[PDB]
Amino acid sequence: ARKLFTPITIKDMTLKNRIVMSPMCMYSSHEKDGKLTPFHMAHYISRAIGQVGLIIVEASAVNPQGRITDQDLGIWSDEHIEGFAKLTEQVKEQGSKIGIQLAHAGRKAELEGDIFAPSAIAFDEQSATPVEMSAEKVKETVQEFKQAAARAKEAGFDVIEIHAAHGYLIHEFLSPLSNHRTDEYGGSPENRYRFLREIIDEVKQVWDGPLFVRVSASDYTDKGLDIADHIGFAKWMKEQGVDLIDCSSGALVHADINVFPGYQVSFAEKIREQADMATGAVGMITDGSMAEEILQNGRADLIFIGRELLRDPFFARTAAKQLNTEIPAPVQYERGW
Amino acid sequence: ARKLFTPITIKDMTLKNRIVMSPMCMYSSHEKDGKLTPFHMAHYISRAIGQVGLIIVEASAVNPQGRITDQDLGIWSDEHIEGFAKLTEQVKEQGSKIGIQLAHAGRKAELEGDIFAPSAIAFDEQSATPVEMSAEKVKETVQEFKQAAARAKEAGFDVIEIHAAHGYLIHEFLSPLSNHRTDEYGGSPENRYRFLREIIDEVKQVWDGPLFVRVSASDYTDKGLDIADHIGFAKWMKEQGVDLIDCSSGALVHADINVFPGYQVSFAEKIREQADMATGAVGMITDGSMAEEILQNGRADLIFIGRELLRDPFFARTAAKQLNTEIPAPVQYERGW
Amino acid sequence: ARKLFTPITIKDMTLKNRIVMSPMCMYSSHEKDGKLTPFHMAHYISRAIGQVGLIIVEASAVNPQGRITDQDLGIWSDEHIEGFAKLTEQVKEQGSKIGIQLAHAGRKAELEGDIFAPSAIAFDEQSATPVEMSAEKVKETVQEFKQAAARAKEAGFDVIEIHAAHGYLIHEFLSPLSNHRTDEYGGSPENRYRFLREIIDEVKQVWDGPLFVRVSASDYTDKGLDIADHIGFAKWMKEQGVDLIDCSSGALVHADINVFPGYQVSFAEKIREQADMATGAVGMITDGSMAEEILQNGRADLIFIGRELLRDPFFARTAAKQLNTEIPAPVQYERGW
Amino acid sequence: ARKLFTPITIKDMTLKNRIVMSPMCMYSSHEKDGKLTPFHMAHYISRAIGQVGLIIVEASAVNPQGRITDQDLGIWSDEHIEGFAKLTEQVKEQGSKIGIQLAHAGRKAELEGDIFAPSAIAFDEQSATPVEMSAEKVKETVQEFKQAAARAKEAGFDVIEIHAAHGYLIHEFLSPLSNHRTDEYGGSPENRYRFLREIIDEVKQVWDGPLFVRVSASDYTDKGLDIADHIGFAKWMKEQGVDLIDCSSGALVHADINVFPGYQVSFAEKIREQADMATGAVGMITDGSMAEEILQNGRADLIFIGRELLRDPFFARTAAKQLNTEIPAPVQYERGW
Ligand SMILES: Cc1cc2nc3c(=O)[nH]c(=O)nc-3n(C[C@H](O)[C@H](O)[C@H](O)COP(=O)(O)O)c2cc1C
Ligand SMILES: Cc1cc2nc3c(=O)[nH]c(=O)nc-3n(C[C@H](O)[C@H](O)[C@H](O)COP(=O)(O)O)c2cc1C
Ligand SMILES: Cc1cc2nc3c(=O)[nH]c(=O)nc-3n(C[C@H](O)[C@H](O)[C@H](O)COP(=O)(O)O)c2cc1C
Ligand SMILES: Cc1cc2nc3c(=O)[nH]c(=O)nc-3n(C[C@H](O)[C@H](O)[C@H](O)COP(=O)(O)O)c2cc1C
Ligand SMILES: O=Cc1ccc(O)cc1
Ligand SMILES: O=Cc1ccc(O)cc1
Ligand SMILES: O=Cc1ccc(O)cc1
Ligand SMILES: O=Cc1ccc(O)cc1
Repeated sequence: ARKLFTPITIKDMTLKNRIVMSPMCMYSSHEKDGKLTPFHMAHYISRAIGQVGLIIVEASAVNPQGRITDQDLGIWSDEHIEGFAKLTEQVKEQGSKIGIQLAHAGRKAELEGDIFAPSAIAFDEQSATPVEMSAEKVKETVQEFKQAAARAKEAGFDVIEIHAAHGYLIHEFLSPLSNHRTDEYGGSPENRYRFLREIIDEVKQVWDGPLFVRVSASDYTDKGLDIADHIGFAKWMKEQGVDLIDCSSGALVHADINVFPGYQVSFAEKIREQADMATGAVGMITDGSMAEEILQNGRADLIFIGRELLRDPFFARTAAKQLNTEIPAPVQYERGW
Repeated sequence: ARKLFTPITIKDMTLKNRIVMSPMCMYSSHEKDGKLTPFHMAHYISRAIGQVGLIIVEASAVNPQGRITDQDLGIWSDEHIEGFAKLTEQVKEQGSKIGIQLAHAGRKAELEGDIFAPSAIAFDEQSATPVEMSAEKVKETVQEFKQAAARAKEAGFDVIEIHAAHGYLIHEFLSPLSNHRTDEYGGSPENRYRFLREIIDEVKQVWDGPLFVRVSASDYTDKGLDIADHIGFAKWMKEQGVDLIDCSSGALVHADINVFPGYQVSFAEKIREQADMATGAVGMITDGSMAEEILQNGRADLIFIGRELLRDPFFARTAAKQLNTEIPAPVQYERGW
Repeated sequence: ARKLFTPITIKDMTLKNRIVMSPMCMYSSHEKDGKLTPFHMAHYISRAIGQVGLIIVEASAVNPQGRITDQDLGIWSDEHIEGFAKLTEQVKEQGSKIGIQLAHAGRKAELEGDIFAPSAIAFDEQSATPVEMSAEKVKETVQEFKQAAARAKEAGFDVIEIHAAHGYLIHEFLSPLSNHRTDEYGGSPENRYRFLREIIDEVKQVWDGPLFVRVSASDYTDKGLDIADHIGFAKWMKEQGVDLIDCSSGALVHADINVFPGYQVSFAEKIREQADMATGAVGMITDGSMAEEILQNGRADLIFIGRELLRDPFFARTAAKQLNTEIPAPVQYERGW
Repeated sequence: ARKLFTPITIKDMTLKNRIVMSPMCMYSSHEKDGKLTPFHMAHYISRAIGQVGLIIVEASAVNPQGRITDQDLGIWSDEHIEGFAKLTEQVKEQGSKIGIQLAHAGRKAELEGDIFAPSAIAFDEQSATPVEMSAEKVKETVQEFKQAAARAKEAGFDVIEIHAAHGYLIHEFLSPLSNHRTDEYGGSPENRYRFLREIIDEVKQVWDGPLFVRVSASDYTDKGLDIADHIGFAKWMKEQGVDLIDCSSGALVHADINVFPGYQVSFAEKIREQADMATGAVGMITDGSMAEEILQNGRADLIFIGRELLRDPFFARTAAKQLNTEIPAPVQYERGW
C-alpha cells in the first residue's frame, strides 16, 4: 500500500490516510457573527465525502477583534459551539477526522477600531498601526486560546491547531522584526516564545487530544527568523507535548519568496530531523507522486493540501489513481469512482 | 466563447452554462420517510459551488409505493416541502438553477406490499408480479404527479422533469412489451401515451415553468419501442408544451446494450431534428470536447453529466480547461481556480 | 474491446487499429528537390513505433510547379522512389501501414514562375493570378497523377490518397467559384468533376490497392460547394471504385469558419450514410472518447488525427488509456508502456 | 523561468534545459554487430525533436563480450563510428546535446562463451559463473574504455558517461559482495575503486569534455555498499575531474528495494551536498512538478527521465505545461505545440 494511504495514529486519533485539507479562510460568515453558513457546511463536508483523512477548519478567531475580516469564522463564544458540533458530526460521519485552527490576526486584522500586536508596528504602508498589548491584555489573550480550545473539544473536534504563522499575532511575538517589547514577552528567544509557551500549556489544561502548531518557518528577511530559529522553537514545543508542526512560511512582512512545487518541504524535513518532531508539509503540492515522495523519503508525516483541494475536492481519488492504487469510495458514489 | 459555457434561456429560466447534473439516486433517506438529510445537502450544493448550470435532483417518488427503495427521496407529502425549500434556496445562492425529477418506480419498486404497473407482468424472474392498476388508480397517480409538481413549485424549484424512462411506471405504460391493457390506457400508441399525456396536462395546471421529460429512447428489444416511436411521442409532447426531452434509454427489461462514449446521443439528435424539440444528451459524456461537439453540431441543447460529476464535482472547471477557456469561479475559490 | 482498436480491412490491407496520422506538410525538403531528409524519417517512423494504424505522408507534389512551397516533398520524379522505398520499409517494420497523399497546389502554389488553375482567378489579393490550364495541360496533369501513383506503388506504399481538398488544383476544378471553364472540364457538376474522374480512372490503371480521396466538404461560401454537392461527388467516386473519402473542408477562398471539436464530422457521416461510402473523420479530434464515439455511432470508419499527433506522437497509447483498454506496445517499450 | 528549463553549462557544453533522457537499452541491433538501425535513429531523434536537453545513448559495450545481450549497441570498433556520427549530427541538428554510456556487462553478460568479472561469483542461481579477470585482462579492459571514449569523441558526442552501476563490471569491482580479489584491484576501498580510477584517468587522456559516471548508490544488502561508501567514491571522482555523478542504485544482486516516486533522490542530494559534486537524479520522476522541486531544493543538477520518455517522447512539452511555462517548439510543429 502507498504511504499516502497508510493510516497513522496521533494520540487517540487514527487518520485513514495522510492527506490533510489545509486550513483555508472562506470569508463567508456574512452575518459578521463568526457563525457557520450553508456554504461552509457544503464546502467542508464535500471533502469528507471526498475521503480526505483530516480536514482542518479555516482560521477561527479566539477574539472578535482577532479576526482577519468581519466575514471570518469565530470560536470566541459558546454560541459558536452549536454550529461546529453539526459540522464535526457530519464530517466524521463521512469517515474523515476534523480539526480547527485557533487564531488571532494581530496587526493584520482588517477591522474597524484598535487592533493589537506585541508592538506598535504596522504590517506595511497600507496598514493601520496596532496598539501594543498591555501585559494584562497578552495574558487575557492566552486565556482566550484556552477557552477557545475548550469550546473546540465540546464541539467535537479531533485535533486543535494553534495558528502561530503568517504574520498573525503569535508569529508577531516570535519574530524580533515585529516584537520590540521590553517586558517578559520580548527580547530573548525564550521571551519571544513565552506567549506561545503559555498558550500551549493552558490549552493543555483543557485539551488532551492531538495538538498541532502551524508556523512560518522563515521570515525570508534580514534580521528576521529563519529555519534555525524554528528548529529551536520546535525542540521547546516537543518538550511541551506538541504532536506535530505544520510547516508554512512567510507573511510577517512583505518579502521576496521563491515559490515552487514543494518550496516549504525543506522546513518540514529539517524540523522533523533535528527536533525529532512529526511534521506537516505544505506548499504547492498538487499530485500524489510528490505527496508519496515526501512521505517515503521521510521529509514529513502528513501532506497538507490547499489550493489543489479547491480545484479538485476529490483529490484523494485523483491521487490514488496517479499512484496506481485503490481506496474506498464513499458508498453513494460506488458506481462512479 | 464555447457554446458549453454560453447562457441559454428556457421559458423564464436562464442557465449560465449548458452543463446539467443528471438526476442520481443517493439512497440516503435513512429514516425511510423520503426526507432530505445533511448528506444530500452537501452532495448537491457542492456541485452548485462547482458551477454546474442546472442541478436535477434524483428521482423523487410521487407516492411512497412508487419509490425504487425505501431509502429514496420523496415529494408525496407536504412534509417534504420544508427540506426542499432549504435545498433550492442554498443551491440557487451559488448561481445554479435547480430541478427535480418526479418519479414512480412502478413494477421496479423494491418495496414490501403490492407494487403497481399497467399490466400484471413482472420485470424479471427475481421480481414480484405487479398489480394491474385499475383505471381509477391510474387517475389517482396522475393527480399525484400534479400534486407533487405543486409541491415542487412551492419549494422553489426552477425546473420539473417527469421520469418517463428506465422501465419505471410511465415507461411501462408507453411500451407494448409491458402494457397489455385494453382500456383507454392501452391498445394503440395514442392510448399507451395517454398516461403521460394526462400527467403533462395536469402538471401544466399548477406549473407553467420549464418542463422536462426524460425518456428511454429505445427498449433495445424486438417488438419493443425504438427511436421512431419516441420521435412520435416527442411530436405530441411538443404540442403539449414540453420544453425539452432528456434522452436516456433502456431498462424496461433486461437487454444487451452496446455502451460507449455518447452512445445515446443519436436519440437526442434525431428527436431534436425530427420533432423540432430541444433535447438533453446523456450517457458516457466525460469531457469538455465531446460536450462542445454535441452542442455545436446541433445534436442536443443541454449536456447531462452523471458519473463524471461523482468523480469530479467541479467538472465545469475541468471542462473549461479542456476547452482552453475560462469561467467565473465561486468567489471563495478565486485564489485556486 | 474498443472499436478504435479493432482491426479493419480495406481491399487487401488490414489496419491494426482505426487511428490514422493525417497528412501534414513538414516543409523540410531543404534541398528543394522534393526528396526526403533524416528529419522526415524520424518524424514519420516515430509514430509507427507509436502504434498509429495508418500513416499518411504529407502532400507530395506530382509536378514541381504543383508544390505548395519549394520545401515540399515530391513524387514527380523516379529519383524520389529510393527515399520513399526506405520510408515505407521502415514504417511497415513497426507494424503500421503507410499511405501517400498525391497533390498539386494549383493557384495556391507559392513558387516563382507561372502557377496553374482551371481558370485565371487568384486565390486572394496577396496571390498571383494563375494561368488557365489548356485542355492539354489538364491532360498532362492527369497523367502526372497516374505516373506518381505508379511510383508510389513501386516505393511500397499501402494506400494512395488523392488530394482534392483545401483549395488546391483538383478542388479548384470542382468548385464553380474557381472554375469558370466552358470546355469539357467546366460548365456542369459532371464536367467540374471530370478532372477528378480522369485522375481516378488513370490511377486505377496502375494501382488497384486502397484508394482514398480527401475533399473539402464545403466552401462555406455563397454559390460555392456544400455538403449536398459532395454527397453527389461521393456517389460518383463510389461507382469509380474509391474506397474511402477523407472528409476535410474549406480553404478554396477565405471564409469565416466556426471551428470546434469534431466540426467536420457531420460531413463524414452524411457522405457515409447517403453515398454508402466509407469515410475518414478529421478536425479537432484529440482524445480517445470522441474517436470511439465517432466510430460506434457510425459517423466514420477511420479517425484521422493531425495536430494531436504533433503534441503526442504516442496518441494511440494515450487514447487506449483514456478508453480504459490496452494495446500492444512496441517490444522495446514493454517496460514503460 | 522555471529551473527545469534554465540552461546550464558543464565544461564547454551548454544544455538548453535540465531534462536528460536516461540511457535505455533497446536490444535492437538485430545484426548482432553492435551497429545502429533505423529504429534506433527514429527512437533517439524523436526525443531531440521533442526538445530533450540531453540524450544519453543506451549502454554501449566497449568489448563484444561486455554486451548484456547480442542485440546491444557497441562501440568496441571503429566501424561503429560511422553510424554514431550520423546519430549525433541529427540529434544536434534538432537542438539537443548528446551523450553515450560506455559499458561492460561483466558477470551479467548474457552471451555464449566465458564472461568476465573481478571474481568467479555468479550474479544469481540462474546465471553462469564468470571467469576471474587476470590482472592483464583488467588492464586491457581499462584500455578498451579509453579506446571507446576516443571513438565517442570522433563520433561527435558531447558527453561521455561511464557505466559504473547496475551490477555490471565496474560496479562488481567496487562492491565487496562481488569483489573478492587478492590483488591490487581488491580489498580496501582504494583497491576496489582502482579499476574505476584507472578508467577515469585514461579516458581523460583522450577526452576533455563533460564526463559523467553513473553509480548504484547502494547495494541494499548487508555487507554491501551503501550511500556512505559512494560519498567516499564521489570525493575521489571529484578530485579526478568527474563533472557529474548520475545516481541510480541496486542490481548488483537481487535485493528488496522499496520503489516509489523519487526513491533515489536522497542519493543525489547527499552526494551533491557531501562531495560538492554535481548530480543527476533518476528513478520514477514522471512530472514537471517533481522535476522542478528536485532542482529548486538543491537535490540534484539534472533530471534524468527514463520510462516516462518511453510513454511520452515529448515529455519536455508536457512538463512545460504542467509548470505553466512555455518552451520553444520544433519549427515543424509550431502549429500544434
Ligand atoms: C483562499 C485561501 C485561504 C487560506 N486560509 C488560511 C487559513 O485560514 N489559515 C492558514 O494557516 N493558512 C491559510 N491559507 C494558506 C493555505 O492553507 C496553504 O498553506 C497555502 O495555500 C500553501 O498551500 P497550497 O499550495 O497547497 O495551496 C489560505 C490560502 C488560500 C489560497
Ligand atoms: C448511482 C446512480 C444513480 C442514478 N439515479 C438516477 C435517477 O434518480 N434518475 C434518472 O433518471 N437516472 C438516474 N441514473 C442514470 C443517470 O442519470 C445517467 O443518465 C446515466 O448514468 C448515464 O450517464 P453518465 O454516463 O453521465 O453517468 C443514475 C446513475 C447512477 C450511476
Ligand atoms: C503543420 C500542418 C501541416 C498540414 N499538412 C497537410 C497536408 O499536407 N495535406 C492535407 O490534406 N492536410 C494537411 N493539414 C491539415 C491536417 O491534415 C488536418 O486535416 C487538420 O489539421 C485538421 O485536423 P487536426 O485538428 O487533427 O489537426 C496540415 C495541418 C498542419 C497544422
Ligand atoms: C527498457 C529499459 C532499458 C534500460 N537501459 C539502461 C542502460 O542501458 N543503462 C542504464 O544505466 N540504465 C538503464 N535503464 C535504467 C534507466 O535508465 C532508469 O535509470 C530507470 O528506469 C529509473 O528511471 P525511470 O523511473 O525514469 O525509468 C533501463 C530501463 C529500462 C526500463
Ligand atoms: O485568506 C488567506 C489566508 C492566508 C493565510 C492565513 O494564514 C490566513 C488567511
Ligand atoms: O440507482 C440507479 C438508478 C438508475 C436509473 C434510475 O432511473 C433510477 C435509479
Ligand atoms: O501547411 C498547411 C497545409 C494545410 C493544408 C494542406 O492541405 C497543405 C498544407
Ligand atoms: O535493459 C535494462 C537495463 C537496465 C539497467 C542497465 O543498466 C542496463 C540495461
